[PDB]
Amino acid sequence: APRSVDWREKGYVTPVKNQGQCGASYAFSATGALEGQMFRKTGRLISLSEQNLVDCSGPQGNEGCNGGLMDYAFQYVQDNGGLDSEESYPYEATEESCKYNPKYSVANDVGFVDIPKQEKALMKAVATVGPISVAIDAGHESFLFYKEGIYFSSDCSSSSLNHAMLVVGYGFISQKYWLVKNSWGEEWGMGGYVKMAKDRRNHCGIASAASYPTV
Amino acid sequence: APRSVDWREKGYVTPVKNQGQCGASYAFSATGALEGQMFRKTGRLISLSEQNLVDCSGPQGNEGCNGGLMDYAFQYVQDNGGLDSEESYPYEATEESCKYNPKYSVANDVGFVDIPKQEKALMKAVATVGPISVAIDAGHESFLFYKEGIYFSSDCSSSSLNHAMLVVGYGFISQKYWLVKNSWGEEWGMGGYVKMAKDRRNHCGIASAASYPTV
Amino acid sequence: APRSVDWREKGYVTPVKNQGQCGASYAFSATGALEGQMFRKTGRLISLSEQNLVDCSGPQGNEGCNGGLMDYAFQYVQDNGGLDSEESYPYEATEESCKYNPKYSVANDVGFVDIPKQEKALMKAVATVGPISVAIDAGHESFLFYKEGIYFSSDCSSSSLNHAMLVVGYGFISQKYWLVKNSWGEEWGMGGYVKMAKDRRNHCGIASAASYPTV
Amino acid sequence: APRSVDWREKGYVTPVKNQGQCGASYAFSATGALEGQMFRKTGRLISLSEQNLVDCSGPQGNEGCNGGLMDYAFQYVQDNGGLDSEESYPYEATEESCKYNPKYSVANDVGFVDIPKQEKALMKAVATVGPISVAIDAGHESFLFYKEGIYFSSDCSSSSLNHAMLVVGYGFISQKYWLVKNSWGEEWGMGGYVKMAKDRRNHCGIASAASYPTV
Repeated sequence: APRSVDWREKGYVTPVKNQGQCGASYAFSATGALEGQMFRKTGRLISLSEQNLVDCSGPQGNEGCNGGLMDYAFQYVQDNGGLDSEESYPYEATEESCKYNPKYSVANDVGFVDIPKQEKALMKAVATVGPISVAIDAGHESFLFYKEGIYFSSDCSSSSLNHAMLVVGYGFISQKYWLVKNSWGEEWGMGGYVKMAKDRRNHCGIASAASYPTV
Repeated sequence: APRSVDWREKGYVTPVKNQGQCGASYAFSATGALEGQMFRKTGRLISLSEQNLVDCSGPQGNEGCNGGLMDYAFQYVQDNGGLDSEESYPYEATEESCKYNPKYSVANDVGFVDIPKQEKALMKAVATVGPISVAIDAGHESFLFYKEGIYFSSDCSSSSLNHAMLVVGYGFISQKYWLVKNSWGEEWGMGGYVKMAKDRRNHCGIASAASYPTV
Repeated sequence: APRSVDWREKGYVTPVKNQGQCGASYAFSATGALEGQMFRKTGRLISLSEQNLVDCSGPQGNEGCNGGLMDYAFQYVQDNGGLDSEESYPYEATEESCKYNPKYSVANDVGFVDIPKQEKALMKAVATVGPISVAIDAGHESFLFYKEGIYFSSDCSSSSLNHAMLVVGYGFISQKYWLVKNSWGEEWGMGGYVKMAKDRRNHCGIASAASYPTV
Repeated sequence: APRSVDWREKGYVTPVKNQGQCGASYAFSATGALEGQMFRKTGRLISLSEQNLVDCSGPQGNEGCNGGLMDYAFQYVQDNGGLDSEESYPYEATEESCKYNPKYSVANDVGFVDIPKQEKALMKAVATVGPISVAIDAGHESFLFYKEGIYFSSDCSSSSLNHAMLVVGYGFISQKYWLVKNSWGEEWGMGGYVKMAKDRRNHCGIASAASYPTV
């Protein structure tokens, strides 16, 4: 297996987005994972609509700007038979009424897979599938002010997860890390990304809510 | 497949326990699931120690009386090679130092299975495996005062789960429900149990965090 | 959700006390709430020491007979690891040096919850938790001479609070009221209690500073 | 985390205002906090109307020029669906009839968060959110005549608060302080600001009534 993986280098990952003041990280994690799997299938990277998920995936269990689950987003896309492009259904950072239009659908899914709750299994998934949706404890100031290097907080919870993200790879330093895409804009962290401690007892719960869509 | 299932009738379920003021429902859900699977293997129902999990499963990610995940409890039992009986390691409803004694272990596990996030899948699991660990949104006054009949709240979340429980069966009235064991003592609800609305859009998130141990 | 609640009927509430000419209602409100939550936990109602709080909770922010906050009292008990019984540390209605003795501690707390500033939220807490610490505008002659019925003053402030009390329930007339324990002796009001107007625009600020301890 | 924070440097803070002889510091504190969070969302700093709050937030519990709570002000903006600009609804320093015009609304809020009563929690909120509404004991001559340096008064109360303000940052001297915006004009204190002793047992109650709006 590769010692280093970075799906950004292969065209699987859209630029970093910004959820603003709307608590819809689940939507950004879901579009990120779908973007990767759609690229794997078609060879075209097309940015997908988080607003479509915020406005429309309530029946599947999501709650607009008050949270949700990536798997519920994947289920919505399955149930709905599609998901609009970011371009066609841009992000407003507030819960609005569903305005899905099937003419502008550019993605689908048939199901989704939940990865077992081990960093060994997450690593396999990242190496062999593409970018993987995850949730972590992002509540600590140390995370909020993360700038560079490998993030480790002694106070990070693995049980109380509170923020969805997208693992786009992993590597090691000249000591291992996950390469993780956030949704707080390109200015936060390392161009919008964070290297999180890997194989240090499931630090911040990185491996505990991991999944991906099948397309 | 059976239209009605109640694992209490087969000897799989210990009497209702009471977690008191300690937020360790994850531990009660986990012992309940292990109690069922140990019975399935050995033909002996033995009550298991929640305190053992509260005190000892921090390395696996649990947080004493401040929450945890059933799967982390199952992982602890696997890593540890056992779990003490309730009788040997009684419940104190506060986080204490680990006092595990291997002499008094009466349970083990080899791993655990996470069930896909569908009520169809949960029903199959309940019918074919035994009692199943779940988490729900229990944070509504209506749930706290539930007495009888099939519980349904219009305000129940499927995304924000906050209370671990144990599904011990399902059925229908003369209209379907899950039969769910709580850990708030035998006085609450129907002898400590609640019938929760089944096949009504994954009500309260009943199917969203379901799993069981393999023994 | 019950239409009438009275925690006195369930053993949660000690007899009415009398703060005398010492301005320590915060201490009586705090011991009242802790008495309730300790009973919920242990099934034993034991009167707690206001003098302990008046003499010892200065570091947490209280000011003896010149005022304080219930939350500061809860914080003191948490920091201190205990609170003496009323019997061991009797009330003297004047500030003196701290004489806490851990041998005579009969209570503890792990933290405290501040309730949102709405009568809806307060009602839920009274129904589901136990007696709740509150502060009101009690600075009107009509309140001093309250004898019976539902108290309502057209000049009552919802913002400027000046007297701490304990909500021990709520009800309605054959019209709604909060049942509130004062600390002015059993001769004042209805055996030391007042029925205060409920769901009349947060009358006298009863929902504006409500909290309870976790034990 | 940053050792020094000053939100004035980032555009979150309007110039110092002057409440004059109207007891509406709650309104100035609330507009300050909303000004910051609206900037955080939109990138535009627009001065908001205190007079709008003085005249119109009575139903939520405020008392015009005789006091109120910032949370009641936030609740009004939520209930009302907006708040007028300072330019459109200028400050008169007396209680008048509500003249809200929705055409001139420039702000909204979805809710508000009450911060735990600890300086640790306040610091985190200032670092990670923006300017925070607070109330302090300002009723001492030493405060009225504060000119420069770190304010510490031996007789300050942490319990009896009597003046709302806005924490816009914190720092340390070559010894820690909160940077606090007042509403007594730019000639008072340090250009209308005071450095208040930080991490000295919640001096003057600065962490006791802290909150901010979500927009």
